[PDB]
Amino acid sequence: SELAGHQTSAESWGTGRAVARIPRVRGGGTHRSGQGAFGNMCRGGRMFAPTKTWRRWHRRVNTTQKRYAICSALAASALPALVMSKGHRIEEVPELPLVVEDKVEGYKKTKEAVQLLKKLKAWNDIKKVYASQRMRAGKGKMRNRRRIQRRGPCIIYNEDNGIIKAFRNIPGITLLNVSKLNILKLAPGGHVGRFCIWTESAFRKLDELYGTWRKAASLKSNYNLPMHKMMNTDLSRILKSPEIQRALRAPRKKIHRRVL
Amino acid sequence: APSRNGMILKPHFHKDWQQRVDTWFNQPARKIRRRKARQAKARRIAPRPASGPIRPIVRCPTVRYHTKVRAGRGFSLEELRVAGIHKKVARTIGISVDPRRRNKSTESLQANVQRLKEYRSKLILFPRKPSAPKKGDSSAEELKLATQLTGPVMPIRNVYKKEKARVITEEEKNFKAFASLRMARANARLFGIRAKRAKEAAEQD
Amino acid sequence: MKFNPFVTSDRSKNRKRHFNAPSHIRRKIMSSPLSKELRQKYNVRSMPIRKDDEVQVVRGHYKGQQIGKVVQVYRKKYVIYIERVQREKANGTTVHVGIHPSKVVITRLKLDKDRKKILERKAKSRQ
RNA sequence: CGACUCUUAGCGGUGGAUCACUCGGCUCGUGCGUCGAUGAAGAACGCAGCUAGCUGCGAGAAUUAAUGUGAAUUGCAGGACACAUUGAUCAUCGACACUUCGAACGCACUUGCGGCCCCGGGUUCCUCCCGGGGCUACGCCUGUCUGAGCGUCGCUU
RNA sequence: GAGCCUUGAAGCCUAGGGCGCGGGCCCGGGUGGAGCCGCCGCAGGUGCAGAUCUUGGUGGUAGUAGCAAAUAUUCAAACGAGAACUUUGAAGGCCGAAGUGGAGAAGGGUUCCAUGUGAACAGCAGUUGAACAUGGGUCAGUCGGUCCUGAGAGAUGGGCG
RNA sequence: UAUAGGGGCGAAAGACUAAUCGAACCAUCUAGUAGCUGGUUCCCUCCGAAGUUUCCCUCAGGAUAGCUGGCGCUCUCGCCC
RNA sequence: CGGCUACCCACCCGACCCGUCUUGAAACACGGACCAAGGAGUCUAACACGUGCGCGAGUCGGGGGCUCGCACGAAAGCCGCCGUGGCGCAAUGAAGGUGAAGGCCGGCGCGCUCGCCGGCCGAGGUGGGAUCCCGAGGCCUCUCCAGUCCGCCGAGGGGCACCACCGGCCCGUCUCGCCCGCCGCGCCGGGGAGGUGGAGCACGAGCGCACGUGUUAGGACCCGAAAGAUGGUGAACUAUG
RNA sequence: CGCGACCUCAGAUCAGACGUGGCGACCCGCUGAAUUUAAGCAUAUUAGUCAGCGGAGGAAAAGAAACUAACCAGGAUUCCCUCAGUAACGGCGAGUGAACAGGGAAGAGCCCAGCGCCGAAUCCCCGCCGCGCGGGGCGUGGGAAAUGUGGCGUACGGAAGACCCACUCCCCGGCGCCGCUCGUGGGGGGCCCAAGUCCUUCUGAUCGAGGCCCAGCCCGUGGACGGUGUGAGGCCGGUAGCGGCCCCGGCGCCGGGCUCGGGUCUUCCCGGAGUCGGGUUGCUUGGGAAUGCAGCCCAAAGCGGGUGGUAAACUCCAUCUAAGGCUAAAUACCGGCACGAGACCGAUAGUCAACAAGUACCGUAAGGGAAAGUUGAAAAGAACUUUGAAGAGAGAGUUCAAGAGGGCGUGAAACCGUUAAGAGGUAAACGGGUGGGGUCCGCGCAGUCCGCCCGGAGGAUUCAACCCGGCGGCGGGUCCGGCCGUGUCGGCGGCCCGGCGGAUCUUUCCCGCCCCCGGGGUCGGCGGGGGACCGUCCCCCGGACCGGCGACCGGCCGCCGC
Ligand SMILES: [Mg+2]
Ligand SMILES: [Mg+2]
Ligand SMILES: [Mg+2]
Ligand SMILES: [Mg+2]
Ligand SMILES: [Mg+2]
Ligand SMILES: [Mg+2]
Ligand SMILES: [Mg+2]
Ligand SMILES: [Mg+2]
Ligand SMILES: [Mg+2]
Ligand SMILES: [Mg+2]
Ligand SMILES: [Mg+2]
Ligand SMILES: [Mg+2]
Ligand SMILES: [Mg+2]
Ligand SMILES: [Mg+2]
Ligand SMILES: [Mg+2]
Ligand SMILES: [Mg+2]
Ligand SMILES: [Mg+2]
Ligand SMILES: [Mg+2]
Ligand SMILES: [Mg+2]
Ligand SMILES: [Mg+2]
Ligand SMILES: [Mg+2]
Ligand SMILES: [Mg+2]
Ligand SMILES: [Mg+2]
Ligand SMILES: [Mg+2]
Ligand SMILES: [Mg+2]
Ligand SMILES: [Mg+2]
Ligand SMILES: [Mg+2]
Ligand SMILES: [Mg+2]
Ligand SMILES: [Mg+2]
Ligand SMILES: [Mg+2]
Ligand SMILES: [Mg+2]
Ligand SMILES: [Mg+2]
Ligand SMILES: [Mg+2]
Ligand SMILES: [Mg+2]
Ligand SMILES: [Mg+2]
Ligand SMILES: [Mg+2]
Ligand SMILES: [Mg+2]
Ligand SMILES: [Mg+2]
Ligand SMILES: [Mg+2]
Ligand SMILES: [Mg+2]
Ligand SMILES: [Mg+2]
Ligand SMILES: [Mg+2]
Ligand SMILES: [Mg+2]
Ligand SMILES: [Mg+2]
Ligand SMILES: [Mg+2]
Ligand SMILES: [Mg+2]
Ligand SMILES: [Mg+2]
Ligand SMILES: [Mg+2]
Ligand SMILES: [Mg+2]
Ligand SMILES: [Mg+2]
Ligand SMILES: [Mg+2]
Ligand SMILES: [Mg+2]
Ligand SMILES: [Mg+2]
Ligand SMILES: [Mg+2]
Ligand SMILES: [Mg+2]
Ligand SMILES: [Mg+2]
Ligand SMILES: [Mg+2]
Ligand SMILES: [Mg+2]
Ligand SMILES: [Mg+2]
Ligand SMILES: [Mg+2]
Ligand SMILES: [Mg+2]
Ligand SMILES: [Mg+2]
Ligand SMILES: [Mg+2]
Ligand SMILES: [Mg+2]
Ligand SMILES: [Mg+2]
Ligand SMILES: [Mg+2]
Ligand SMILES: [Mg+2]
Ligand SMILES: [Mg+2]
Ligand SMILES: [Mg+2]
Ligand SMILES: [Mg+2]
Ligand SMILES: [Mg+2]
Ligand SMILES: [Mg+2]
Ligand SMILES: [Mg+2]
Ligand SMILES: [Mg+2]
Ligand SMILES: [Mg+2]
Ligand SMILES: [Mg+2]
Ligand SMILES: [Mg+2]
Ligand SMILES: [Mg+2]
Ligand SMILES: [Mg+2]
Repeated sequence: SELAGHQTSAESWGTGRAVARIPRVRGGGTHRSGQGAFGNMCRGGRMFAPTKTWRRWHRRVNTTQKRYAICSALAASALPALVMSKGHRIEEVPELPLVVEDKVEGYKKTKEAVQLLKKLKAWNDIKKVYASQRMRAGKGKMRNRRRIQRRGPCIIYNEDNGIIKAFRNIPGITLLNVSKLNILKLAPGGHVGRFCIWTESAFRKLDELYGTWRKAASLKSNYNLPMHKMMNTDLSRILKSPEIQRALRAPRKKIHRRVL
Repeated sequence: APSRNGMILKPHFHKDWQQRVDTWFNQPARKIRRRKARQAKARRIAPRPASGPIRPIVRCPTVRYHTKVRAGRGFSLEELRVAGIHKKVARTIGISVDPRRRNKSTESLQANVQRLKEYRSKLILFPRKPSAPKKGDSSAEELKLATQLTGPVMPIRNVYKKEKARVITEEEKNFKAFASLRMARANARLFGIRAKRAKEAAEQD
Repeated sequence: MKFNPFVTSDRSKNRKRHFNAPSHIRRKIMSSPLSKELRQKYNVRSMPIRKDDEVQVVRGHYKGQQIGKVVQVYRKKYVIYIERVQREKANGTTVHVGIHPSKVVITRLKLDKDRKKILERKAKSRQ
């Protein structure tokens, strides 16, 4: 409140009145007359360095770095290892990028939505979400936050026809658009590899929204796909290739321990 | 107070500044209010376009920006007179009028009156009853569109003369030079002095 | 999920508005479900509790199939009293035990001119 | 052997720390833009069946009238229980009412002292006789009435 | 973490077992009764032995100093569980009329009276009280205010601002 | 009843002005400034001083240099010189 | 039977009571009776360096606008003829102002302390310089024959970055003299050779975001004055009418 | 002498009407310090801030140039980003510090005094007459204001008056109604989906696994709250251009009153004064030979006056018309009435105040100002017997729990009492190393180690060796019938039934302007559109490399299970 301690009018005693030198309130007939005034070490006083409202809350990020992170999350969501190591149940899923027809965006009821999620063998993750819905831990329950819900699949769509209604009641689900890709929803908690469910048009629009290494993006004016550093990211084949081992040194696997 | 090496600083925080600090925590709310106001105004004035009043062609005054052209406030009374429409009717027609602006160049006067003529030719207004003239039987099914964005008829996008390529003439090798600009500056600096010298010389005769 | 920007999800605000609710809102809060054979008859799910209607406890300590009747609706305590759901004091005198109306199911209603109107309104709104 | 003292553990007492809860704050944003001479803010007094404070009210005083809702309030007896009459509580609140001081307005405020008009009772009347009702502050605006000017003017004694 | 929990969460205690050099942590047991924690990152109003530090509580001192300004109390009885402090009677004394008397103004505001209990107040005690609870109590033409001016304060006319 | 704070009042002690008077009390500026005292909270590992030069109304201080630590970077040995 | 320990007891040895000011503390120097809770380097703006990231002579939409009304949305997505604009890409003078390419070859005019012409690549040279290239020489079953097979090196060459020097170019100055041009033949302009001053050029590296340290202005690590100003309350005590 | 009119004026409890004061977060006018910094302090900074006074509104002020610039000029005002920590100010020290551009949000412009014309065609009041719901304005007649000057017509962007020319029939104020207004206009009351079913813990259930092969049911409703704990379905509530009911405001249509614009020509008119400016003295500003304001003095002109950032004279140029006024917009809001949210606080924290808090209490007064939450799911608050006069206690009783017994959840430390153990002349305590006692822990103590292989002692089983049927996976050869990646041509083909960019072009292409003599002449130029070449992309054939994390069949070796 910026006035947590300076509501009391008080002055210090001084040399005499050997009780202390901290300012003390003036008055009488009250057991609060003569206590500690505003201060850090005093009871009922202001705190050290009162938190101001003009603190730097928001942090801006370059748009190129934002797009880099989005493409990184999209590329990580296509690898089965990275999405399996996050916690999603993809053991029965036929194809990791689940690209379905355009009929799903025209859904109006949630019964057909649950039927589609069960047919695509993605219902195990929603069942895990249902099972893990414990209560918030600590003092966060008082501040209107009493539920812990784990994140499930996110259906990325375009040209909404009522799919938000059909996917707005399933717990752990996330609704995302191709034209508005959010890192907070694609990589929750700072870890890449979230299970994704796409649509035909949502999957065909990615080549035009981000572009390839040959042609730039059509929707974004001056954006191109990020450059690729190591063309072959497999160290095993490189180290075991004959060209590398053609001019290597002897192994020399002798220990040569200490001699007494 | 100073350190080993550093830029000398003079921060303007000696005043009592903490009691007057404007934090922009209401910026999204302000943008939402402005967007809602724009939408409400456009919906109320739907047959008329957003930023309705047409704005003339305006050159920047200073020498730093006088190479580009920009929009302005209103057309001049001379431009209205060359266009042939009355001054007071242009306001209800949808033509912003600036009575304070003057016209010094016919090159801009012709451009402004041409813009006015184009706006008048593209303009289609609605009557109260079909007894009003200067209209058609059907209003192009709401004129194919109700509202326009970012300029009523056309923005102020810059155009440039091409002057693609040409053959160099004979005397172009010795036509201009840095000495030409130097002589021009010297004459501009010593113009009046030479006149006074010629005057005092003719005085002696 | 909540979508109206004019209704709150604050736990403290909800608790305050529930504990300091007026008497005409307490009667709506103190509502009890109806029996299965009566729900299909009246085409309504729940109904507020009054003084004359009979009721049957479904959950709690004094639960069973014994049909009972309410004698007091204590709106201040969000509770109702039943003549047979009682307890003995130290000296042996009887005193009613309080059970919440949400933990009790109704079997009989007083057919009043206003009760029939509420029933038909709820039925026409459920359609 | 006992008593006293010291160190540990169990239990007990003073003590009210930690933990859990929160009808409370702090911050941010949104909507509206509202006091009074037709009596504002604030203050005093009083009002409940039993009632001290907070809250809510003004001698119609823990609320009146009307509308919506529909069977109660509650600490205790009573009480309208009546609803094929008008029907409890609650909320809304546009209709009535709103004591004294307070810009406070009859003078001052020690609740005194008046002054006019009207209505009921007193010698059926004024003349410093009781009760009740209305008016009786300052400045200023428009108009009316009253009247002062060896300020200017015309006719006249 | 398809984490642990009303077959027992947090917290607290413990001559129990054990780990880490250490900050600390794990398990067993006893209370307790509704939440909590590990891992990956993020942000702090984040670690106390002191500051004649702030608040609250508790010890040695210590059952110690102290209940000593103004001559003084005693006997019998009653009401009471309880008597030195209350009541009645008697004896011995003080204030001795500039009082330890009878009335007032300021100030206090129910402290005045009757009944009733005896944990708190009365520096011991109490059947007692100016304490507590209940109920009563202030009657004016001729008592004073109200009237009048005194020193003095003060609005309008006017002036200044 | 009148005089109210750089004012009042003073048979003058700078005495009195609500337990405060060689300048009252109350609230705000104000979290006034201090080269001056006091305090400043968890573990382990590694490195580890100075009280000295010059200048300053400088001597209980600061600036500069020096002492110290961290981040590195550029090369050199590792197979008669 | 075995058991260190946060249980108690005893002996042997060593053992002064903690914190900070100080050359010197256990001090006859200061604070601490004890216990529980609270308690002190924070945040903003700016600067310097270092590190991580993205782009790159470019970089940055933080300011606005667009899509659809939204719990999560005070988020996120986009602007592309919104880059206006900030930083950097050019510096030097007080200013009028000016404002950065060298090297080889041949010729002519006195190849003159001497300018121009023509051709080429195009940011000079010296001494060091990681690395790279060439490389005599020898190192693998009986033999003249070979491409891989075993496999290092004397010497030599072009030389990253960086270091020192010389020379070169730009701007402000001082000395010396001569030449060229005319939108007008002048106290008009331009040019050279030498010495100096610049935060300069001599194939550019910055921008935006985050973190850490250091300095500084904000009350700024926390607690602490003697005092100053503004506006009000007191003559119920006391001094005086 | 009197009467009357005018003019400066007085009184009323004359008729009607208005202001006072309060809040004051935001705004406007005035003056208004010091602590601090300058390591001291006077100028300066703090600051044209705090305190003080006067006023109003949801906003106020500002606002239509006596403006900015000096070139291809722009054009009210307000707010944001840049300009810019710059120009500049300063014991030029500390420090202070704008403005014009430009891009954005919003963009609404006008009136009057004067000069002239209109028989004052103007305005207020009073009273009867013709009108409508909740009550005020239209037509009639007299009493005043006003010729020392009402009103239309007029406003520097010119205007007025008189001919000529070709035109325009409209707009503004109530009354009754149907259908809508963008979240599907605003306000208010009530209603609307889906388990409480089986089994088992628990005082209590919302705990615990499932509900046939269509996954027990709903979901546009799985946010939250209350309910004996931890609920999507038991209950208000939430989603829903969901429904029905009541109240208020506008869009189209039936009576009533006003009502000539545009251009050329001819004629006339055209302006704010103790004010600008100057001298001087203070305050202020970055404003410097003085930015602005104020006090005194001097105090004008109409080819004039102001400004052009260095004072003064001569000349030219650019811009504006000040001493009169009104106006919503984007802007601010710590007060007020309601609402929503939180990486904030969780009872020594957070506002002083979570509770009978600006309360108790303190000082005469201004003023100062606290402490203080938790029984239990439900009082179900301990009947009754006994001791004591009572406080209190022993039994008993409710609750799962009294180890929750009326400031009672949990219940630490300091301190104290009791019980048990040990010890005691160098105060206690402490580190190194042992010993003794005790609690407790693990083992059952001359009797306890595990797994593999082989040789023996007895019983029961199918498989393994091998073959056959057969599926699933691995490996490479032919890359076989096909898949795509990396490059070069090619069908010039998808250019018209394919996309982007390019200061690369095509004036012998078009459209709209323009120059010269309707038409002609490219003689030249401007904007838009069409199309030719360039660098990036879409299909088949032919081949160049990898067949690699892109994959199928045919055939083979070698595995696994059935
Ligand atoms: Mg506080
Ligand atoms: Mg403050
Ligand atoms: Mg204060
Ligand atoms: Mg916790
Ligand atoms: Mg330092
Ligand atoms: Mg809240
Ligand atoms: Mg204890
Ligand atoms: Mg009523
Ligand atoms: Mg008065
Ligand atoms: Mg009266
Ligand atoms: Mg238990
Ligand atoms: Mg509980
Ligand atoms: Mg802290
Ligand atoms: Mg402590
Ligand atoms: Mg102390
Ligand atoms: Mg306490
Ligand atoms: Mg003590
Ligand atoms: Mg004694
Ligand atoms: Mg005494
Ligand atoms: Mg007796
Ligand atoms: Mg006696
Ligand atoms: Mg005597
Ligand atoms: Mg006497
Ligand atoms: Mg006496
Ligand atoms: Mg008594
Ligand atoms: Mg006593
Ligand atoms: Mg008495
Ligand atoms: Mg009493
Ligand atoms: Mg009498
Ligand atoms: Mg008298
Ligand atoms: Mg006076
Ligand atoms: Mg006056
Ligand atoms: Mg003074
Ligand atoms: Mg005194
Ligand atoms: Mg003073
Ligand atoms: Mg401080
Ligand atoms: Mg020194
Ligand atoms: Mg060093
Ligand atoms: Mg310490
Ligand atoms: Mg010292
Ligand atoms: Mg010393
Ligand atoms: Mg020491
Ligand atoms: Mg000491
Ligand atoms: Mg001493
Ligand atoms: Mg001490
Ligand atoms: Mg602590
Ligand atoms: Mg630019
Ligand atoms: Mg201080
Ligand atoms: Mg001073
Ligand atoms: Mg004063
Ligand atoms: Mg006196
Ligand atoms: Mg100082
Ligand atoms: Mg000083
Ligand atoms: Mg300051
Ligand atoms: Mg100043
Ligand atoms: Mg102020
Ligand atoms: Mg006012
Ligand atoms: Mg108002
Ligand atoms: Mg004007
Ligand atoms: Mg800058
Ligand atoms: Mg100055
Ligand atoms: Mg400075
Ligand atoms: Mg200033
Ligand atoms: Mg619940
Ligand atoms: Mg729930
Ligand atoms: Mg329901
Ligand atoms: Mg002039
Ligand atoms: Mg002029
Ligand atoms: Mg000039
Ligand atoms: Mg000049
Ligand atoms: Mg004006
Ligand atoms: Mg004006
Ligand atoms: Mg506005
Ligand atoms: Mg926090
Ligand atoms: Mg407190
Ligand atoms: Mg008894
Ligand atoms: Mg308990
Ligand atoms: Mg307790
Ligand atoms: Mg013992």
